[PDB]
Amino acid sequence: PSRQPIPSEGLQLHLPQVLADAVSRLVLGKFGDLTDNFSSPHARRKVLAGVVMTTGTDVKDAKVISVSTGTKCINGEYMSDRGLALNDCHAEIISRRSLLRFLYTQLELYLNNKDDQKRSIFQKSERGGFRLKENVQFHLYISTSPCGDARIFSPHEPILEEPADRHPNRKARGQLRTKIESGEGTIPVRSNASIQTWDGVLQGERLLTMSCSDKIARWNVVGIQGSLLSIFVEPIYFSSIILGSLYHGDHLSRAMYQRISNIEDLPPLYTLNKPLLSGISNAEARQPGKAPNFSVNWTVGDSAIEVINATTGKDELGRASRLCKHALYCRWMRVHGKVPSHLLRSKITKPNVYHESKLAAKEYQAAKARLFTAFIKAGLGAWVEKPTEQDQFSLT
Amino acid sequence: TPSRQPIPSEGLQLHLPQVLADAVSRLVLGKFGDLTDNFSSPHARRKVLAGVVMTTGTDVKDAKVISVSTGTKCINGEYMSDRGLALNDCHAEIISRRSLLRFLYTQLELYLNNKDDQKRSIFQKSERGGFRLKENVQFHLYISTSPCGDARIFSPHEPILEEPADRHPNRKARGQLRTKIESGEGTIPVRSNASIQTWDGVLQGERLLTMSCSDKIARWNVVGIQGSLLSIFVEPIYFSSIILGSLYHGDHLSRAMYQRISNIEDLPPLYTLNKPLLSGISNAEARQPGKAPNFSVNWTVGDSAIEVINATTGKDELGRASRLCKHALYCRWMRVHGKVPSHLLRSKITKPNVYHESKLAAKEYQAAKARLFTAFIKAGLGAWVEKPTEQDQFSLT
RNA sequence: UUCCCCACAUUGACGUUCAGUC
RNA sequence: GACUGAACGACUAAUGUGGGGAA
Ligand SMILES: O=P(O)(O)O[C@H]1[C@H](OP(=O)(O)O)[C@@H](OP(=O)(O)O)[C@H](OP(=O)(O)O)[C@@H](OP(=O)(O)O)[C@H]1OP(=O)(O)O
Ligand SMILES: O=P(O)(O)O[C@H]1[C@H](OP(=O)(O)O)[C@@H](OP(=O)(O)O)[C@H](OP(=O)(O)O)[C@@H](OP(=O)(O)O)[C@H]1OP(=O)(O)O
Ligand SMILES: [Zn+2]
Ligand SMILES: [Zn+2]
Repeated sequence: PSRQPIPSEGLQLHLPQVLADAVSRLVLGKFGDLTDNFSSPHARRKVLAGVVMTTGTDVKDAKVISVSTGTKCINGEYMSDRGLALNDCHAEIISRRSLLRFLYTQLELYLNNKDDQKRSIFQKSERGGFRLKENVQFHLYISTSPCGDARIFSPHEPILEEPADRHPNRKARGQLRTKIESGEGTIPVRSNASIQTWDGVLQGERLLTMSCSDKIARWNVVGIQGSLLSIFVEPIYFSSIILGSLYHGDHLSRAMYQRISNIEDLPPLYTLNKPLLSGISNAEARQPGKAPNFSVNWTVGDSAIEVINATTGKDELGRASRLCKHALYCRWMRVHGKVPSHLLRSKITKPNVYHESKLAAKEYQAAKARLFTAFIKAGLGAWVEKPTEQDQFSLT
Repeated sequence: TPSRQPIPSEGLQLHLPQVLADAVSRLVLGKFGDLTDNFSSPHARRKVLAGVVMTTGTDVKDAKVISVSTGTKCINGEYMSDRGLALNDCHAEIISRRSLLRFLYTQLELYLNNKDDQKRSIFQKSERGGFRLKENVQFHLYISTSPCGDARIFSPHEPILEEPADRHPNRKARGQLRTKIESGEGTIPVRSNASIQTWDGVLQGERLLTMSCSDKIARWNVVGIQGSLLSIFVEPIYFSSIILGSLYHGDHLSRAMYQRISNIEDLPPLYTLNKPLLSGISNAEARQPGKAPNFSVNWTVGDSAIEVINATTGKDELGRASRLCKHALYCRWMRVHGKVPSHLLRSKITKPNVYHESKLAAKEYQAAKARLFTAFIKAGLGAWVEKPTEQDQFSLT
């Protein structure tokens, strides 16, 4: 009973185990193609993640959208005030950023010519802005349970026998947790007071990054498109979360949504999303050797993968990633001009510095507050953000 | 890196920048060792180390380590003292300056203690009145990392967006005033539309605001390191040098220390915007991530051992007041004020014998303070935050 | 069930050494 | 120098199991 798939909604559109095994095969497969059958230099991974899109029930109408690896976060000294760094390179966190490029691309594809609109996954929304066509779903694959609430208790395979949580009501369950710089495990936020500072970090204060478990729970409320893309499009959710290993149904479902079911007063179109949760039929084996300092990423359409030094947030020659704040902002800005102002979901105008533009997404920003509040009232801690200095930059 | 190179001073150049830096860097750290049974003591665990070195002449070994201190945290708001027994700010460099104040009081006492001792005192009578420094004495500030606040806000693994010298095509003006956040080693900008702190208000739990060291040192580079009370006896003293053991970026530091308020006008006589020598050291400390110790060490030449203060409370572990608190400093000043004949005061002892009122006796210093506050507002850099006026109304014995 | 105490385990940095690539 | 791959040591602050308690 512990390691069994957890169905999603009220009308069931795919077979659970078939999908899980499908997306694990597809992503792990496409990761093979990118690495000349795992023989490549940067093919050594510790954790693998990816996003799969589906257009319909035919499980060969599936497309691998993104593939990524990584287990590390940026060093404190290497934070970039020009937004050129990858602050978090845990596999699944990167696949979401990889997904963002594909969404921007799809927006670009729509506003190119009327003949190309039919090829784009987006369409106009009666409410203003853009929405997905009625049959598009996205699915998250992680080769292992996400760090934090889904993985911290029992980081090892269940021994089945439905070895449910013998102590499900400890204060420590459902707690928000942060990756800590220069230390292992993931730690509660309560016991580590909040509000980070730029200079505080530069001095030696350990950089705190939210756990992947908490980040996805977040994706299950404000959606995966994030603030900037939410100005163009309506909130998008993962339909499924598939784990290639370390699956504990009870733990993952708490961490992914159950713990914030107290959330109220979400803005229109926003909701607490409860995706399909599942392990795969043949769980992945634990990967050999020391864990690599680099984090790989790819998005469908790309000619090559990108290899990032997780320590620094840049590549080997010190170049900014295609996934960093500064690039994503550039894509956003380029599309913002190609989109007519009667077609925006939010018409509030702000200067063109990063933090300020994110603030134009009032509803998304609102949803976030409902989310932070949910965790707090549940006694699960206050969310921890990067120093406010991190997002104060323009496009040169 | 053009970025990691010394910026010579607009003061007196008596030593070579780089020889001097490595000199005071090596001494303070050496003297911090001696105080801690060679770094083996419990209290040798620091995050930040600071110190003051004095020089008497051009020979670069005629130096004396005057003060040594450690600390990265501030008092908790709830724990402030209405009788001035608490140390509101225990940051390494802030603490070094207060210890230096003690060295200043001792040297004044030394002068008016014995006629023979006057030749041993760093002070001399001044023709303009009161006391002034001997014609070659300089003080040098060492900090093991760039001071918190504006001087530290930047990416140390990226080139500088050199401000295009032709009206920022967007908008700019960095250098904004920033405040230490209570229960943290860090800093946040000041609300450009803010409130003012109140005594009963903070004590309940409202944010205590203490200005960042970057903003404090800039203040030292205008009104001097001697503070208000001591300016009644002696003339303004400035650091000739500021040496950094890490996170040194010349253009950033020069900004935070003086360049951002170069718009300063109508300073009183003897007061000026001091532009000291800025420099890093050759073998920089590496960033050591981990907890910042909750305690603050301090020492002043003449002392037998160090004093250790709980930064959160501003007192020591047994709740005894530090030698650096307002009340202690007042005790030293009052001792001197009676030993000094009234024609020799730089301002007339007019006002009553409560702390705040005596600070107002320093008219030229107070004036200097106001021009400084005004420099920051007109520069579009935020308004300075002063503690509620209750902090400073208390008396002695 | 929850917490406490003690013991034993589990899970990103640092240092030492060894092997290679540009 | 940077990156890469194996060994050993020592840190990190949560978390697990057990024994004993407690509500
Ligand atoms: O995918 P991630 O690596 O976790 O990045 C996110 C993302 O920031 P960027 O897209 O700008 O990198 C969030 O932005 P949204 O698009 O979700 O709005 C931002 O959220 P805020 O808007 O709340 O700043 C959050 O940062 P924070 O730590 O401040 O929540 C930050 O995650 P990291 O900073 O942990 O990478
Ligand atoms: O070394 P610091 O901890 O920064 O102390 C200073 C110092 O006060 P004390 O010497 O009495 O401790 C200033 O005094 P002067 O420079 O005038 O001698 C004072 O400024 P004012 O006395 O002019 O108000 C200021 O306090 P404020 O917060 O009011 O600026 C205060 O700084 P802290 O309050 O951070 O100690
Ligand atoms: Zn993770
Ligand atoms: Zn400071």
